[PDB]
Amino acid sequence: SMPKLPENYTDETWQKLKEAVEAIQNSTSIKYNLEELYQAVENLCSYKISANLYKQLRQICEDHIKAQIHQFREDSLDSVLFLKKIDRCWQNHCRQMIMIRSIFLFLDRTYVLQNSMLPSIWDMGLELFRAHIISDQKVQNKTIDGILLLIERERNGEAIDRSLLRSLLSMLSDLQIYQDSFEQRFLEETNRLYAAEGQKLMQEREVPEYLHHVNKRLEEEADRLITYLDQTTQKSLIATVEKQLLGEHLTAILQKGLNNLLDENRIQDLSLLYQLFSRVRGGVQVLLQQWIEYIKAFGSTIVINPKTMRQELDDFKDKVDHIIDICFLKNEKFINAMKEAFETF
Amino acid sequence: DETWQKLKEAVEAIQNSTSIKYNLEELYQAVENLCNLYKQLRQICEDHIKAQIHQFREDLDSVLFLKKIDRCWQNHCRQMIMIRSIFLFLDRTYVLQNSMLPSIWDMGLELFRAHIISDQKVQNKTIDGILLLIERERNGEAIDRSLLRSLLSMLSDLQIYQDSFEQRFLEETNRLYAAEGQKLMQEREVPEYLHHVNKRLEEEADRLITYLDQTTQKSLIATVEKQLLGEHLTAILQKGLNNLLDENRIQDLSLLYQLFSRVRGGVQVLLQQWIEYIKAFGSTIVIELDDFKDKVDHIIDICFLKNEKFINAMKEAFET
Amino acid sequence: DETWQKLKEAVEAIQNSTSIKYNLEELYQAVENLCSYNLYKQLRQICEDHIKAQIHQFRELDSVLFLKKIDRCWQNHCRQMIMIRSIFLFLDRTYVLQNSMLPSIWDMGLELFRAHIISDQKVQNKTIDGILLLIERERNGEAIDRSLLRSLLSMLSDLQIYQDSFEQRFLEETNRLYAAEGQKLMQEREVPEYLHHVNKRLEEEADRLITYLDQTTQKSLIATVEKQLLGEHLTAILQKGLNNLLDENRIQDLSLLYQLFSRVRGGVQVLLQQWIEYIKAFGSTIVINPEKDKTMRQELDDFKDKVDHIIDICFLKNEKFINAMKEAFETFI
Amino acid sequence: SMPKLPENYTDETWQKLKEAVEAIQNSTSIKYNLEELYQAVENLCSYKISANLYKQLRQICEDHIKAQIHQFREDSLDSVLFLKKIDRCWQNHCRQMIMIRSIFLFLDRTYVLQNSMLPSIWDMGLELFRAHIISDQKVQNKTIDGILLLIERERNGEAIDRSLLRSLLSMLSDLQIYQDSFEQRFLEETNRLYAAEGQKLMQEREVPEYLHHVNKRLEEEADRLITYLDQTTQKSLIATVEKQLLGEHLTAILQKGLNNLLDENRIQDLSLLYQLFSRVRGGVQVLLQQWIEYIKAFGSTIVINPEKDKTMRQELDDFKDKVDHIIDICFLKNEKFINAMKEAFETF
Repeated sequence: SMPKLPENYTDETWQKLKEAVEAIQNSTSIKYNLEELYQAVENLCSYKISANLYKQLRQICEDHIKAQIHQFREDSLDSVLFLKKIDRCWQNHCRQMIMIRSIFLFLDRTYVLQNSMLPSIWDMGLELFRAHIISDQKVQNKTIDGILLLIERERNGEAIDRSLLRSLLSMLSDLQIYQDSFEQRFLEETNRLYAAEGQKLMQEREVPEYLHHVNKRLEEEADRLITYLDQTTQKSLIATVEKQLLGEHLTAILQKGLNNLLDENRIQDLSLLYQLFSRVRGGVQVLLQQWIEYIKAFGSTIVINPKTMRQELDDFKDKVDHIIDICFLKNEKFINAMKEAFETF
Repeated sequence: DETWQKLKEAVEAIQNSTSIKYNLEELYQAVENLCNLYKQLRQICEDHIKAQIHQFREDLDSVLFLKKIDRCWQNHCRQMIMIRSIFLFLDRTYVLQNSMLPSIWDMGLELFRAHIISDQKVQNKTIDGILLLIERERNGEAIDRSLLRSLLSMLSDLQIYQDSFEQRFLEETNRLYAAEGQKLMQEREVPEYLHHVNKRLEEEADRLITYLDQTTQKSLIATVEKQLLGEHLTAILQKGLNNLLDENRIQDLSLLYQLFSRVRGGVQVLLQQWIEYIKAFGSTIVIELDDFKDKVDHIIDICFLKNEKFINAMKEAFET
Repeated sequence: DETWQKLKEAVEAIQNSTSIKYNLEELYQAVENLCSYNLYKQLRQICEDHIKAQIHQFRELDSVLFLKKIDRCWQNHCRQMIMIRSIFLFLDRTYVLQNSMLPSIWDMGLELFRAHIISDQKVQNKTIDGILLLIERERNGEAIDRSLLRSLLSMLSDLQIYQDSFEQRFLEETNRLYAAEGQKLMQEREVPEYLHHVNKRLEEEADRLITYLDQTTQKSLIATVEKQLLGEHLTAILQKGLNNLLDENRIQDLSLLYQLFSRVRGGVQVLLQQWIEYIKAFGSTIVINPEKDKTMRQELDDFKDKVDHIIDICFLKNEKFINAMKEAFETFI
Repeated sequence: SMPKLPENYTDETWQKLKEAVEAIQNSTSIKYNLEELYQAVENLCSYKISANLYKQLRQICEDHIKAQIHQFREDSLDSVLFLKKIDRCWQNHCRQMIMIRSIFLFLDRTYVLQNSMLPSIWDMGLELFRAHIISDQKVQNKTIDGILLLIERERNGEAIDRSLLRSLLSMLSDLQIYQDSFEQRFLEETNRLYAAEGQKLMQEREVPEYLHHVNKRLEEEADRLITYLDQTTQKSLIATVEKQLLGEHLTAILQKGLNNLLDENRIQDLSLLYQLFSRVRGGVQVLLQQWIEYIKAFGSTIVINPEKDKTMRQELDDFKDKVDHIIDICFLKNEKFINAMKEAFETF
């Protein structure tokens, strides 16, 4: 049993706001001065029910957003051009919703809706954009497929628009669907790519070149993470790269290349090896075991194929002490390993 | 094996609350030497937690049951904090190596959730008991708020407060206050009803501060507001507003305005009845105007906080 | 030049709440052109110019009318900044897409409002004094605009000066008011009425906290109320009222007493000790000066039943009180 | 008047806990079964005041921590060995406090201290460690100097213990002094190093090699950030590297190398150039302006000074094709460069 709103005729006040919002939506002129609109909002929450004005605004927002779906059926459109079109649609939505939020600030801030479980105006916009644009199965699949394809291209050496990618993945975070839509597939595809890369390059390249490559990839993925992914992806991503390029090959690497690195006294590469293996569960342990093996095999070759035995031992001890000192950072475990291994001969 | 056994015995001692028959240094060393160890620790943790389920089939008085859950929760926490101290090296190297395995502490929570609180019988009995204590409190009984704080806090730590407890809690609150609103609106005059509604809002604020989670705040207060005021706005004004205004009851009018201000449509419905009152009373004088204007100005000023909307309504009404 | 002017005029329209006499597309384009060929500094400056100008109205004044004027100024500021943010969204986002240390447009606005309006010593003091006065009035029974208060305190939080400006003074004033209230009402009122009052105040302050204060104030506020109304009077309360509550079997009040004392350091402990004392004294008076109309056995059973019931309902079956009671009984049974 | 605590004699109950804590502190045996200690804590909060038991525990914690300062006067000790000593001390502290926290869990969780402003047992331990060990001017300066030196060494190509560095910087975060003690100096030092590196390498190396180097450094610093620094350092750090290696040299890079990159058709390098300049305020704008200049200049030569080999229509088509291709691959089809080029073409 409500009161009559002060206005010249029924619905005058709401109409002004309807027209203002449509102007915002079509990017034309707002043909009222702003004070009048702020007042309109204040009157409509004072004499009528706030929850109703919110429903009215939600509806005209929904009508417009629903209408923006159609531009995304124009396939088979170029993948990048599609992603740009989604981004432009996202920017226009955000711009419009921020402006609407300014006009209706009183509604957002109202004491009566303190306790309401109705989303804020901004969040209401996000629900609508999620529900009607990005949740559509065809649009989502094409958007996510395009994002993943850009990352794949970059990992293969191509130049892409990282800025476009940042903007899209950031949209996915604002819509709270980054984890669901994008992240699991991204980690799946990263797992598949680096599993295959690990196995392929471990045949094609010698250990020193492989380790240099693994280091580059870890630095690259850090840079991807900093530049356009969400921080919540960091542990998973690095763990995946570490696992596929190092974890799966720890023993193979050592078997193929450790003897050569140690025989040939390759200090820089030995340092790198130790840094990389330090990143993975079991790494230093597996290294330490093969180190014991190398050291034991050398003593057997001294006693069997000796010009002087003491001198040959001293030379080896010096070389190996030095490697422990610089490449393995003075790690006591390697010193002990070595002393135990020496007692074998 | 010798080394692992020491840690196995240590952990069992922690689990049975008996003596740790090694000096701590020796244990720290044992952990450092052994760095599978995580899986071994997980397993002996799981074995013990699984074994704690059986005490909850002995059903038993609701409060005694909740205390038994709380004790089990405290012992679990205590034990896991202590295990975590001994195995700190394992936690930190797992953290220094990027592992996707949960920390020791979190591993404990998954096990407690999975084996104790997730069980349908235990969960239903725990949540039923919590809800019963709140209901009893709302009825004027004294309960152990401390027990309640501790159990709800457990539900937050296990990350199941929203799922298990909160929806049922809001359901039960909705039911209780729906029925209270209808009952007391018949039994009590408006002044006494409004005083009561104010008490309930203050009480529920207190429950919230003292033992519930902040994420329950909006929902809870909105429910109390909706059921005690929102559903009765028009009936309250019809039953009591003419008397409050005729009799110049300023304190009650202030309270009315404060309460109605909290609820959708409240001030609006009040505003409309205000216009009605002024038109009717003003019509009876014209069929003295200064005395009425003074009375009315004073109510606007004190009870309605100088609200411009009521000043305008009144000026328009006087032009009748 | 030409292009910047359009944006300067638009922003001035927003600031004076008049009409924006360009269509929005043209403005969005103007912002995009100006970044595609200092603009942030220019926008900061025209924002600052306007906000600076809003100080003058606060040199005039009734406390509530002053606070309303501050609130209006805050709402307009927010409204204007949100709208400016819409037009210049491209600038915000390509600052965010470029790693910049410059605050967002929105945050830039908050720095300016803090610096020019609320940070002024006279305006801040008058604002804080008014806020404190409204809370004091409310605590004294007066009806105030909670909505105004919520809005102003929430402004203080957005400007990140709630802890500095308001909260310490608020806790000081609360401490003072409840210290004096505790001492005054402990003289004026019997224990049952005092406890009922303390409970009301705790419920009230919970409500103030929920309704308009920041959650960070919760622990401090409730501890202060607890300390001044209960902590400072635990012994005096028991001395003045515990014998009457127990003699007269006042179960509701005993329940409340236990609930309240449970909230405070030393509370249950001091209660427990006086409980032991009561039982020893009362028990001794049964065995020494028995009532003629009961048998000795009946009198002792009656007392045991009364006491068991109090433990059970008022003290929540607390084992410590059961033990204290059994021990105490052996002093006479 | 407080009640009498159930115990055989005054202070029996507290003594058990005092001995328990000392055992924890010296890493020896806890000579009571744990149940008895848990009970002791509960009794002391039930019959006596919680706040007092907390003060007592704080004091015996403080006494021990204060005593751990002296090992850090053994200078002039090797920087790494010092840092390892600080880390060991930090681990022991943490270990001891977690275990003390287990015994006194009831005290931490008590309802009466809900409203207390007293820090949790754990946080109490952090205040004490901060106040007595890491806050000491000599210890802090040596700790921070050593951390900064390890980073500097890493940037210069040496292998360091990143794990040690992660653990120490993480301690600094737990003690809430990462921003104060470390971060401002770290950004100062990073600013100084890369300002110098930018100026030095921009003389020593041609543009292609410089850009490749800058790219490496940005990838490296990302890796440092991920591996041992706090995330709150990310924006500042990258901005600094970007500013000193690219921002300060945008014009110089283009003036030294852009004509060559374009004349010689160096597509890979042009792609990298665009990616790097895209990271910096003004980057693409400055690149766009020089692009216009190149196209006007080269086009003006393609009409005033013809080649004998082709008609000049062919020479223009060859140039258009080259330039379209660069826009397409190096500049990612950027409309701004298409327009710039069309405008520039209308000049000749």
